This record gives sequence, structure tokens and C-alpha cells, in this order.
Amino acid sequence: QQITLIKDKILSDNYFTLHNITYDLTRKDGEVIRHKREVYDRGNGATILLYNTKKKTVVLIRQFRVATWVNGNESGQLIESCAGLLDNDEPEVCIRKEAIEETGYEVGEVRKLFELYMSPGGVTELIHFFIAEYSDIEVLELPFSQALEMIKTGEIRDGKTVLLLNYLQTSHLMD
Amino acid sequence: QQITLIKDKILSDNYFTLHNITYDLTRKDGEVIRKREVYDRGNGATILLYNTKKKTVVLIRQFRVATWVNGNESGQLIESCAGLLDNDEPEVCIRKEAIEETGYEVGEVRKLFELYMSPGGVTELIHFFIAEYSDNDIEVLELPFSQALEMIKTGEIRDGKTVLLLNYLQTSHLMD
Ligand code: NA
Ligand code: NA
Ligand code: NA
Repeated sequence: QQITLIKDKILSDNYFTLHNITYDLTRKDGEVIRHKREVYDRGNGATILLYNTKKKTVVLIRQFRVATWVNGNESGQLIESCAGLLDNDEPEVCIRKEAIEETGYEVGEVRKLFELYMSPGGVTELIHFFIAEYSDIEVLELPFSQALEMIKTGEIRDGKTVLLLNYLQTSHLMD
Repeated sequence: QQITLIKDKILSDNYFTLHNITYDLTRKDGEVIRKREVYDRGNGATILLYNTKKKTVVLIRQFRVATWVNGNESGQLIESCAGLLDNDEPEVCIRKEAIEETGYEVGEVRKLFELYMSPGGVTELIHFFIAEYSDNDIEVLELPFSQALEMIKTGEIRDGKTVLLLNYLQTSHLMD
């Protein structure tokens, strides 16, 4: 219930900011218990899945991700849905803009899905999720069903990407 | 194809490790292009406990500072059961987290896949699991599966791994 901020210690502020936050929780009859956690703030982002109900395909993005490279992704290439850190603007604008610039497709009306914390134990990151129809950074158009199999094989292994493809499966918008 | 690590600068070593990594990447024709923050908090695992007979799932509600400083007013977040890997196989680890967090013991565990949650600057790889359960400052939540799906729509559940497990559970037909 009651949370009190005790200390905000900056551990690094190179570009993003890492904090050690000292804080106090009250247990029931407080019984105030002190905790101290690292918190990483890279701001919030948005992501969008592009899909074609006609030829039954989706558009996805492949690029080198260094944080995967030093942690078991041998070549470091990661297949992901289009995405980007939010700039100083409404989320709906930034994502339209990422989609054009990363994929080269012009995108119609977007649909807002939800806003999710992707890794809330130590990162603040909130992502806004969107889907839309459509008609170096490697641009992959591939059939929906191949994308879905790629999940099962481990070839797609990006949390937000799997989440989107799964959402799209259950939407039946591809049915 | 060619990747060369040029410099691993440690920006923080308080507990987890924040690196600044300078790396050369080679393109198409041998154009060598040269820096990014990489945060290493180790890997984790998560699990969705479900019960096919009562059509319920178990989740967890806890305070999360990282959300508290970023629009989760009360800091409480409803998540699937989860934890950072110890030095052992993921499945062993998650069996422990599930019992130590929920009190419901589990037999079968099914591994779904391993996903990077925030790959643009976090190395974290989460190992996903489901398992059916029974009995026979962390609040354990037993809820109707359909209630849980709704809560994604209402926004009462707003956590990446939890949504992905729930949607997964829906697609599997285990709960039809
Ligand atoms: Na859905
Ligand atoms: Na460096
Ligand atoms: Na990025």
C-alpha cells in the first residue's frame, strides 16, 4: 500500500539513465520494509505489425541487435516487428513514421492495441502496440503462416513480435 | 556477417551490469561501420499456471518500482509468475519460482519458447512455460481464464509476458 521514495541514485546517465531507487513499503501494520532496486529508463516506445488480408502476409524487420549478440544470438540478426523509441510527439504519429522509414510501405489507419511494460522488474519501458494493413534494416514480407511457424522454430524470438503475431492469429482478421 | 567487438566499457556494476559496447559491423561490400548501451540483468523465466477443469489461471500481483516511476500509480502489477534464472536449467528454476510464489505445486511443465523482451538495449532472454496446477507482499490471484482475457482489454493486465502467455493459452485450445 504506502510507498515512500527514499533515494534516487543515478548510476549512469550516458544517454539513457540507470537508477538505484531506495524505497519503503508498509506491510499491513507498517512494518515499513526498505528495498533497493536498479531501474533502467530508456523511455517508452511503440511497435506495429503490418498485414495484408489479401495475399495473407505480414511485414517484419530484421536488423542486428547487439544485446542479443552478447547473449546467445550467434549472428545477432533479430526478426522483429517495426518499432522505435517514442520521440517528442503523440504515439500515433511516431509509429506511422517508423513504419514508413523502416519498411517503405505506406500505412492506412492504425489500430491501438494496448500499452505493455515489456520488462517491469528493472526497466520502465512501456510499449504502445499497433497493427495496420499495408499495400542496414532488412525488410521481410512473408506469408502469415510461415511467420507463425517461425515462432515454433525459434526463428522469431522477439517478445513483442510473438505477441503481435499471436494477437493477429486470435483476431481472425486473417481468417 | 563480420562483427567485431571494439570496446566493452562498464558504465555500472552495482549488481546487474550496464555496458557501453563499441562494435564494428561489416556491410554488403566490405564497408566497415562502427556504439550502444547494453544492460545485462541476466536471463529469466515465467510460467502460466492453468487448470482445465475450473477454467482458471493463477497470476501474481506485486509492487514494481520501474512501473511506479512510469505511470503505474499504485505500482502494483498483475503478472504471470516469474523470476531471474539461478545457475541451473530453466525448468528446475521455474518449478521453484512457481511453488515458492504460489504454493501450488506443478508436475508437467511445457516449455513454449525463449524470447528477448527488450532487445534494443537489454540482453534479457525470458524462457516461457505453462503447466497445469492443482491444490490438491506477493498476492496470489486465482481467476477465471475469461476474466483474465478481458483484463487485457480493460487494461487491468498490461504486462508483456503475461499477455503473451494468456494469448498463447487461448490459441492452444487447452481451455476450450
Ligand atoms: Na487477442
Ligand atoms: Na564503448
Ligand atoms: Na532501438
